[PDB]
Amino acid sequence: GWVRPDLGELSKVTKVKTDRPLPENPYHSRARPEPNPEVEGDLKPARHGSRLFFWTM
Amino acid sequence: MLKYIIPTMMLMPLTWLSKNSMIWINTTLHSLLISLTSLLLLNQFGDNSLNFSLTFFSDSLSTPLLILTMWLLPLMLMASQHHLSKENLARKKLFISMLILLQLFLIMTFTATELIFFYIMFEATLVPTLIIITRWGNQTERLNAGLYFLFYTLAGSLPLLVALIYIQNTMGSLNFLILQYWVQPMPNSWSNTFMWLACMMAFMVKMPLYGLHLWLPKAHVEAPIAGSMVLAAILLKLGGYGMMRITLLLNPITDFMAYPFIMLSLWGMIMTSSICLRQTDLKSLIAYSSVSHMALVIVAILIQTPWSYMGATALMIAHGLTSSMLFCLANSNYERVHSRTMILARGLQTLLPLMAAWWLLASLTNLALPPSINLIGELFVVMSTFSWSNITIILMGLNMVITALYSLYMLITTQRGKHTHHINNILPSFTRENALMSLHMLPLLLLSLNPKIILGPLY
Ligand SMILES: CCCCCCCCCCCCCCCCCC(=O)OC[C@H](COP(=O)([O-])OC[C@H](O)COP(=O)([O-])OC[C@H](COC(=O)CCCCCCCCCCCCCCCCC)OC(=O)CCCCCCCCCCCCCCCCC)OC(=O)CCCCCCCCCCCCCCCCC
Ligand SMILES: CCCCCCCCCCCCCCCCCC(=O)OC[C@H](COP(=O)([O-])OC[C@H](O)COP(=O)([O-])OC[C@H](COC(=O)CCCCCCCCCCCCCCCCC)OC(=O)CCCCCCCCCCCCCCCCC)OC(=O)CCCCCCCCCCCCCCCCC
Ligand SMILES: CCCCCCCCCCCCCCCCCC(=O)OC[C@H](COP(=O)([O-])OCC[N+](C)(C)C)OC(=O)CCCCCCCCCCCCCCCCC
Repeated sequence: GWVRPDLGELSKVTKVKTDRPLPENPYHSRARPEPNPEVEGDLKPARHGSRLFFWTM
Repeated sequence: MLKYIIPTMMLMPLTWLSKNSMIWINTTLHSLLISLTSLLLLNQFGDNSLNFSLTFFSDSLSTPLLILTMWLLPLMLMASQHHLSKENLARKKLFISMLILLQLFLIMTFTATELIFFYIMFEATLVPTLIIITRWGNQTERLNAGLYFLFYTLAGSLPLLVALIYIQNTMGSLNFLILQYWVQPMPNSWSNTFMWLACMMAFMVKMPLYGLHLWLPKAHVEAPIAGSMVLAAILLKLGGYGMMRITLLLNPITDFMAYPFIMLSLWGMIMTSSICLRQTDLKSLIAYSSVSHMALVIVAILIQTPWSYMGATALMIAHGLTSSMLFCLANSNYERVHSRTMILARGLQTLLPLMAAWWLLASLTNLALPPSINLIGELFVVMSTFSWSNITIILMGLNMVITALYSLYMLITTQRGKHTHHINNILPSFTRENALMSLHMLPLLLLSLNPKIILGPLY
């Protein structure tokens, strides 16, 4: 009583019901480094300008 | 300071938009008006300097140098208009533009609050001076002269730049007003030794120090007359001004770093004055006398007492007026005989008596006749160096012998004796020439009435 599969059927992506748990860390990765702090706050003008040796702006 | 900078810049459209017959008259008139305006800088206080802005200030050191600088431009125009009479009109305007540009760089060299802006104006003065010497100097040697003047300066001044930027990284500022209160003592080390040399050797070249002086009897001799006037009267004093500002930061290491240079100056004024006894070129004699006079200013700044700084700034102003007048007198004889050989045209008092009186007064101020400000500066430096070490009076007093001897020899050779027979083109003195001599000599003698304005910040 076995029916041979049609062209296209064995290449389908199927769904599988398993009782084993999903691997939470399959790459066995350690903790990622903490990122650098982002920029935040309002952008105020430079205090007394460029401060390049004698320029006042 | 911008009430002086903007009219000095407005002299540029004034010279370039003037009618062709009016370019000496207009620039002379309005530079005299700027020079009259320069007396508002005499709002000086006993405690505070006159501090205009973040960029500019003027104490009692910079103020007489500014007044002398702004005064020297009309006198340079008067001195230069005769020998540039046959010049192309655009080259004549370019010459006047170089003088105006040099005044502009000088007046904000002396008022620069911050030391790297002082450096940039200080080195910016090189370019118009180099152009004036190499373009309007008379002889071949001007080209070689323009190299020496360029390369003794920069080889001294490029280590200064680095040194100043180091102070910028160490103190956080190069404001002289901030550095008056944040100056830290400079201890004995090799790092501070080469710090001292980098801070001092550019100004040692500008003074000039003896042994570093070789650019001057080429640069002042081969220059045209306005070039020699500004070189002897103002640009030597950039070194003394810069030392008086920079030695704030160099204590206490100066107390033994000054010892070689003081020797080089104390013996050097014996040498160069002696050199003036055997000079055949009159303009070279005046140049070597400038080296000898600036040796005293070097000693006075290095021993750094109140009397020595007062004597050094008085001697800088007095030498500016006297050496500029002496170059103008030598030029008035050069524009008749077309040779700078001093033994050539003799007996000129028989031919030119009022100009001989100007020669007499300029010689008397050169040998520091009291009560001239020449003698005030000379004498105050001698007092302070006697307090430094009592033996220096020997090298001081012997100098005052030789200074008298070359001053009158110059006066005896050119003015006295028998006139040269074959020279018959000795024209009577023009009104421009006597005017130039009087505009040197009358302010110089009037400053003896009130010398406190040329005694500097610690009068
Ligand atoms: C209500 C709405 C309307 C309001 C209107 C208000 C205004 C009304 C009047 C309109 C005109 C305003 C003009 C601008 C304001 C004044 C700016 C000024 O003078 O700054 C002082 C500035 C700093 O002085 P301050 O006392 O501290 O500040 C006073 C103010 O607060 C200065 O203010 P500040 O603190 O904000 O200044 C900012 C900063 C202040 O400066 C700094 O922070 C210090 C650094 C400055 C630069 C230093 C460079 C050093 C190396 C190069 C040297 C150049 C060679 C010299 C010139 C050669 C000849 C061309 O300036 C800069 O960074 C700009 C660079 C310098 C340019 C100045 C403006 C020039 C405009 C006209 C140009 C014409 C040719 C000028 C000559 C060319 C060279 C500049 O002075 C200098 O540095 C000395 C040089 C003088 C500058 C030029 C003077 C401008 C007027 C010239 C007219 C005549 C021209 C003659 C013909 C052409 C020449 C042959
Ligand atoms: C604020 C107001 C001030 C008012 C008072 C004035 C203060 C002094 C300012 C300067 C004065 C110099 C002007 C004359 C000399 C230059 C021109 C010349 O040679 O003309 C000859 C000519 C007459 O001769 P000439 O027969 O026709 O022809 C001459 C021959 O070719 C042949 O000529 P020569 O060789 O036979 O004759 C030249 C003769 C030659 O004699 C000498 O060379 C010997 C002089 C040295 C030994 C004697 C004096 C020693 C020191 C004592 C004096 C000072 C202290 C006195 C106080 C008591 C003690 C502490 O010199 C004199 O006789 C001049 C007398 C005054 C000499 C001053 C010292 C010069 C020596 C070197 C520097 C010494 C230290 C500085 C002293 C500064 C004092 C303020 O004179 C005039 O035409 C004079 C023109 C007008 C002069 C105006 C003077 C002031 C100008 C300032 C304008 C702005 C303020 C307004 C005040 C105006 C007041 C009227
Ligand atoms: C006109 C002709 C003669 C011109 C003479 C000009 C000055 C002569 C001395 C210049 C030395 C070099 C610049 C020094 C700047 C000082 C800045 C500073 O902080 O120094 C301390 C610093 C100290 O380093 P630091 O400050 O980074 O270290 C931190 C501080 N400690 C030391 C406590 C750890 O000195 C140096 O780094 C080196 C100084 C000596 C440099 C030697 C190389 C140059 C030799 C001289 C060349 C002179 C011109 C040659 C050409 C002649 C003509 C063709």
